[PDB]
Amino acid sequence: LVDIGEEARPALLHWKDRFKESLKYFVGVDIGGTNTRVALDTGSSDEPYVQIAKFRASSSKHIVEGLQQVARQVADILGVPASGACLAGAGRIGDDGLSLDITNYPGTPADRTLTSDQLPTYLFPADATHYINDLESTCYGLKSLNESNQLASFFKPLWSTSDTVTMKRANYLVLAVGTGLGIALLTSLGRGSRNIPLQVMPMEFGHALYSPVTDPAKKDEEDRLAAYLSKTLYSGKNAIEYEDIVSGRGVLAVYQWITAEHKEAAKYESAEEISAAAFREDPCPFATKALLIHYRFLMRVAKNLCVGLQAKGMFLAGDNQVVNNPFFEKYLAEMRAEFLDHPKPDWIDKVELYTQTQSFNINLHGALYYARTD
Amino acid sequence: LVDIGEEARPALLHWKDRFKESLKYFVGVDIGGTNTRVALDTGSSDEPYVQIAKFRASSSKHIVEGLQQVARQVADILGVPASGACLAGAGRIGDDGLSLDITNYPGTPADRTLTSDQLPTYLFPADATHYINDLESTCYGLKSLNESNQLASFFKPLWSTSDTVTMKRANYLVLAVGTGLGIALLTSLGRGSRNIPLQVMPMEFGHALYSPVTDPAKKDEEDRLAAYLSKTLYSGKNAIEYEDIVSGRGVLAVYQWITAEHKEAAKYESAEEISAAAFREDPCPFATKALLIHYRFLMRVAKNLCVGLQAKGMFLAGDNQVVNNPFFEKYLAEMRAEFLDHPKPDWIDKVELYTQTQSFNINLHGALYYARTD
Ligand SMILES: OC[C@H]1O[C@@H](O)[C@H](O)[C@@H](O)[C@@H]1O
Ligand SMILES: OC[C@H]1O[C@@H](O)[C@H](O)[C@@H](O)[C@@H]1O
Ligand SMILES: OC[C@H]1O[C@@H](O)[C@H](O)[C@@H](O)[C@@H]1O
Ligand SMILES: OC[C@H]1O[C@@H](O)[C@H](O)[C@@H](O)[C@@H]1O
Repeated sequence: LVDIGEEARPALLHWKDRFKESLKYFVGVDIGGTNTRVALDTGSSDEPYVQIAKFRASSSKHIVEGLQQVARQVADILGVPASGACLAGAGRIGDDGLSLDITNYPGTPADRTLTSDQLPTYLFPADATHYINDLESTCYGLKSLNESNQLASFFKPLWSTSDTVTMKRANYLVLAVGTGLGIALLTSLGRGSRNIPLQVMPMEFGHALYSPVTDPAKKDEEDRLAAYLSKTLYSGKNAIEYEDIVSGRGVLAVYQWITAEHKEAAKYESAEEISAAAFREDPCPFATKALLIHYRFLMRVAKNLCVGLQAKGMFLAGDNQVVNNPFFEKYLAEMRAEFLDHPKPDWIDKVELYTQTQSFNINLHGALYYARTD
Repeated sequence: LVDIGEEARPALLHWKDRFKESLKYFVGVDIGGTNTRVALDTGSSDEPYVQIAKFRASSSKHIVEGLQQVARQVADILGVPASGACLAGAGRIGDDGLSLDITNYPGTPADRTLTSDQLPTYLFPADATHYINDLESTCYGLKSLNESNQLASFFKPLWSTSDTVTMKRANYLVLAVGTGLGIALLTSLGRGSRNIPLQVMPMEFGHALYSPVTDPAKKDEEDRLAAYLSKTLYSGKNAIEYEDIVSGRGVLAVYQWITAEHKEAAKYESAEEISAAAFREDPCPFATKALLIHYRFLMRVAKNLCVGLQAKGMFLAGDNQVVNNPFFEKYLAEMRAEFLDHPKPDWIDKVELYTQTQSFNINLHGALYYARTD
């Protein structure tokens, strides 16, 4: 059901030609919402890494069965087991890096959990395989791009005193929106003599409870929407998480609430469709409004984390952000107004904001970096 | 007007006669909410460190003038300048560790800011003096206590599968309430071969905007309190920060709001008075209600940070906590119910909770630890 592309084979064959008995390679896996991607990397930068598989998977069983097939196909080409491996995924990581609890999968906690118990040894060696979180891997991919001097080819500034994106020794939030709200922290700890290169801190602030607004022009609408989602999602028992709005499903729910009272309102069934409705030459204000509330709440969590974590900058990552940039930039004043809506605006009015400018699987990029520097 | 303690002069003379010319010592300063404390430390455990001064100060001028007087008195006794120094205070630290902006002092940011060049060289050597944040210093004091096997002498468990307080390779929140809401993270980054001993991450989440509750019995009263404090503090421009409730001034503001309609209610003028009346309960326990709301909001921000930062434990520190422990324990069930009032209680219902059991300037302890290990 899963097959290694005939486009990747010549590169892998070339690796044997070149490295002969000394061949060693690392495995990276990116478990996306819809597709899981596998790439191999020799670890010398004069040989580009090679994406070997992309297959649809939405359950631990699918993911693991696919990885088993890919492993058998690599065994018939490279003929030597991988020397290390890293898998990135949308969930919490066990203390030892040997498990991943995929937060928004259906099923029991057992159903959502990937371990290395069923991973094929050929690609995932016993003592050198680790799971990491997806925004955690985004941070490693940013570190890798920056060490290769290519970061500015993939990110541009929206708020900055400079026209090019550079990473300093400072705290940076990294955010991406898809099946969930992903947020991680690139952090510089220690001052002066104690300073350490940027470390990656995975986080789960997508699931923190939301913060309200008192701006009268918005309080009424948000109060009604929050009450409506608490009702429909939790039967009133809890307030919403940021992720209940800042996600694919949240975009759908906000739009449905916006159009709850209009039968003739264009029905859509995915954030992708609602976004496309907001991006077309004459968009319907319902779609426009849903996306604005979505992004308002992304700016709301970002503003509180920038205060709390003393971030100097923010990266908006993800291929969907590339698609959404014209809309986000068209309403950047609305974004910035929400971001500065805080009793201490001087604490954050210099925080920089960078956005991804071309599609690129930075999660896979981070997974390979992790595996080969481990 | 600022004198070195008489009890301390013989201890310093003992160092002079013992180490003579080779005398090497470090300086710790704790800028507390009322008093600033100075201690000297040889760095070797065979000499207990010596607290040499405690003086009242509430502005940068008082602090610097007091430190100048202390430096002169040390110079006359010891005749050797300090080899390193560390100052802890309630605010943001400059990137180089050479400044501190005390958040809740009045005036301009310059009025609030201490730098390292205002400091007398005798106790604060060039290239070996740093400011750190107060809750950052609490963490360094916890690490020191942990390394000296004394952690359980100052903290007891409230939520734990164990009866002795330990610090493992995991994330811990550290919290203390006074002039402000202080929170810091002891973090262990890296899984597997990448794990690093606990690092300290200062934070400013006391100034993040609050989260509401939907528990219907509490929502109405909280909405009125939040709306009233937003009108009062910010003329309704913004929602309140956690610190607007979780602080000394917060305790006062909540108690005044609660008793607005009660002309005969006791007119307490300090959070300390209110806290006292809260446990020795008045026949109409308005003070009990204000302190319950205060701690509820402390639990709410802790709840969201335990989710977001994946904390495994929490330390409630500070001399205020020692005094309020009987109240806090009496209402621990209310505390836990707020903490677990989240759509994902399984994520945090194993989080451990420790409280400080005796008064101890852990901040000063951490500053000395920072100075002698830098
Ligand atoms: O699954 C990861 C992503 O891969 C992309 O190629 C697909 O178009 C998306 O639907 C998917 O979310
Ligand atoms: O995929 C983005 C984020 O979604 C959240 O729901 C998960 O809990 C996170 O671990 C993940 O980083
Ligand atoms: O200033 C730090 C602390 O010093 C103690 O001696 C006082 O009891 C407190 O009121 C004060 O906050
Ligand atoms: O003192 C507790 C806390 O008060 C806050 O208002 C300050 O901004 C923090 O830096 C400090 O840690």
